[PDB]
Amino acid sequence: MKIGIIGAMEEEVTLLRDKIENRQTISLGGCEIYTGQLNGTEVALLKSGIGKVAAALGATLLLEHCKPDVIINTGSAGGLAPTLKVGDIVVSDEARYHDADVTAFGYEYGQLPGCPAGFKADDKLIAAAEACIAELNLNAVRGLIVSGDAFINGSVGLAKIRHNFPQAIAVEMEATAIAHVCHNFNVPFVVVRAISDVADQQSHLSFDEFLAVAAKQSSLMVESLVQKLAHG
Amino acid sequence: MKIGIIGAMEEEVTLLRDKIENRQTISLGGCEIYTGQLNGTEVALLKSGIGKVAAALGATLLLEHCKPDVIINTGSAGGLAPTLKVGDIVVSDEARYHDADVTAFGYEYGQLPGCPAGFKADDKLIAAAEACIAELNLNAVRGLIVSGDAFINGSVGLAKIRHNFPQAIAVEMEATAIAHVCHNFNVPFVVVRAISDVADQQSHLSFDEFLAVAAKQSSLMVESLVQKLAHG
Repeated sequence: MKIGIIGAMEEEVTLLRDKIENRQTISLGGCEIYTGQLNGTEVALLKSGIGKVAAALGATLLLEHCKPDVIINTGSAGGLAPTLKVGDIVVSDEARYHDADVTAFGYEYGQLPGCPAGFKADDKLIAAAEACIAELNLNAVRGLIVSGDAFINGSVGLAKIRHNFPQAIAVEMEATAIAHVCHNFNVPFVVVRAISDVADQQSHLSFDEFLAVAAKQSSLMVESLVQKLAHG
Repeated sequence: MKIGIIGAMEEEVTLLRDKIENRQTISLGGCEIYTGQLNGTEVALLKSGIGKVAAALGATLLLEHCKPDVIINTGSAGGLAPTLKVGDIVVSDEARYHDADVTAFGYEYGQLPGCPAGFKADDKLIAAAEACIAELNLNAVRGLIVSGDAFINGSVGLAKIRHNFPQAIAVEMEATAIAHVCHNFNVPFVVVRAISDVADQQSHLSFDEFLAVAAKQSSLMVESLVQKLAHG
């Protein structure tokens, strides 16, 4: 089994990269992919770019070149549900674009032609992620994550998303693009995002302080999840 | 010299594919790429999917696998400038996302981190396209094309685009994503789009009737442009 890992947090990628044995570096289309073994398990590691196209570009290169059996995609996101707390770990049951709209042609809002309206994470990968997260004393919340190229941090944009996706609990800029690529390659995936801030709530930590803690926690979670998916 | 061709119009792709000599078909990530020679010139041909991620996925596979020296990207688009006429051929001087926004972090509207705010088509490819278009008695209009995953066909969405991009003259759903991928691979490109309808103007032809004519015209234009870039 080969596990593909795509992470948004720079420090998490560095920490994981330094743990890879027999490490090789592939440079393509402006991206760097690290391959080798993480505690004996074959892995392919990439830092995702910002925005849908950049994430899709990298995910496509990783899938085509390395052909992993599953993908673990990590990062951070803004929380949309009031009950979320900074530091919660949202685990995707599905991912949808909040800025795709061809409803004029009969498609569901957020859905693009040729794709499911929502891209579904793999049941087994979800279960494994939740077990690893809980084992690390973190709080997993399963739910819908929406992605778009417009950064959300205002009342208007926030209102639009809640109107279009009442069940969305987290928002960021790359998850759905990565899920979409995985879907086109028929590769099972799971998306995980540490919540950095919660809508309508003043955050105590600065993004930098959040990242210093979340990136380390996330790298350990990934290392545990890689092991779990390899040897149960 | 190897020329990559990515077209949105199904009939144009079929017409060009049937002209390819020594044709081979590559199937990857759910895409089909046709390679061989078009009148003696090496080409790599792909039909683009709908939306930014789908187009990026295919463009990435074509560039990585075939490594063309330049990219010609064709299709149709809605015209934003009142002076445009259905059937005009817009030639991109640059492409920008109309739905990307990280201005909160100091970037220009439409720009994503790590990229130019606008992706610039190659001067020489632009000149060549315009010469081929005029030679075929078509009308080339050089200008900015904006792309987004929300199909535009209302007064509100239209107003937003004109506000954010006063100089935008055409809008569609894939051009900028393809330009973005080309940019990351450092591959020169030119984007061309036949205008199917003009903002605030009732179209006489149905999209289907437009396509039947434009797809044929576009395939001939591409065949001429491929020749021109090969032997002047």
